[PDB]
Amino acid sequence: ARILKGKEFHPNFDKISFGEFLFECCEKYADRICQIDGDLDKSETYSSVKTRSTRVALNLQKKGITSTDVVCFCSTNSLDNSIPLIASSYLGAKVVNLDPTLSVRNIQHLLSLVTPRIIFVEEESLKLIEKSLKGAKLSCEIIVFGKSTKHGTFAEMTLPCGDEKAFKPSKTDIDDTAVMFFSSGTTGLPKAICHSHRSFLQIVETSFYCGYDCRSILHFTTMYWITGMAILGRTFLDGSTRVFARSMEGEKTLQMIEKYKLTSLFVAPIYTYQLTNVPNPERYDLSSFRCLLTGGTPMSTDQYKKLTQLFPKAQVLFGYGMSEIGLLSIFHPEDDKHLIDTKVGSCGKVSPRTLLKIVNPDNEEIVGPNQKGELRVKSDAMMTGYYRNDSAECFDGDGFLKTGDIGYYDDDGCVYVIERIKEMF
Ligand SMILES: [Cl-]
Repeated sequence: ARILKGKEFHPNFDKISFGEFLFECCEKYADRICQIDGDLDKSETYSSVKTRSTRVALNLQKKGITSTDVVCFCSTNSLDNSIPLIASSYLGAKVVNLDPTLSVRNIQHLLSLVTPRIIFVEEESLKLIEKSLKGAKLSCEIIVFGKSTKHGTFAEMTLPCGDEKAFKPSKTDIDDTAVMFFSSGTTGLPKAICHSHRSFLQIVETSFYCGYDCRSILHFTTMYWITGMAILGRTFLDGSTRVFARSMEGEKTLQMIEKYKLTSLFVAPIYTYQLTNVPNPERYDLSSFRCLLTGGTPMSTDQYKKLTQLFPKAQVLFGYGMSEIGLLSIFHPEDDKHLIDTKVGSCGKVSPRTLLKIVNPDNEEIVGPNQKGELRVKSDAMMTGYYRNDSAECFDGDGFLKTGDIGYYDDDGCVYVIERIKEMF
């Protein structure tokens, strides 16, 4: 019986705000490509992103936004959707994303949790947001990504004014909340998961030391999901390029890998079947591709194998994580290269600077390998708590996060998740 412990690293982003992080990354990697819209074939540099976000921030400041405010976003991925998020982060404000595919009743509840001062919304989700605010009986400024007479527009927020040259992100308390997500326990309604500047930056930094290639990474998930936000943070960290597309299609994804020379892609297992059913894949030059990132539901060994055949120069990395703490287990590309072709279907090994234990609930004691129990985890990437609710029971007597998952580990420390505990809040 032991506690699995990931490899050490020296944190470099543990003394600053998330806004200062993003700002510094922009300066460092100014001439590199920050983001590419795979659908429209448009791109933008870190330099340009810095300019537009600085202008949005200065305007947000004039509207009275400070670090205590929550700024909300409801939009699919575009070249604009992250700009006001970055801008809001410069001011130390709390940022949170809503899923445009959620019902009015679900959005209403989410808004009631975080009661935002401003919400940026895509044109397609404007009625949804208007209806939800009306239902929740909440007042909130709406700013549209597009045209509006009734509400303000994103284009207005990018209007240059003020001392752009002198602007610096606000000094703030790095243990204050920087980013929020929403819980999904097996019972009870969602709650607002709070990450501090420190905790979120450790989600990002821990993912970097997992060692996987992100130089040019494609994804489809919106910023509602931890993966969306974590990928953005991770690409900023070393001046890599984030690529997005609205919908996953097999053919178009292979075309994008060829067209942009992608090194990586994140997507849930079930969509990978669209890749493996593309006929005559050899007609695409996929030689740039190094890493298919996946997880969240189980992947069959045959599909796993088919994927390695489709991408012969790549590794397939199936990981495990959650909104409350980021990435928890995954195989290191080089250090675990041998096991990546052997030990399917595990979730990999524990991530750097992370502790993972399996606990027998009755008796409440940690167990050895090949003994199933409740997965519990602990690291500096852990959420600080809920925004207005009580996360006390999410953590055990030793301060470990209860994942709500049942699993076990190997003699070689490979992790296996098998099921969720029923009716856990
Ligand atoms: Cl809450």
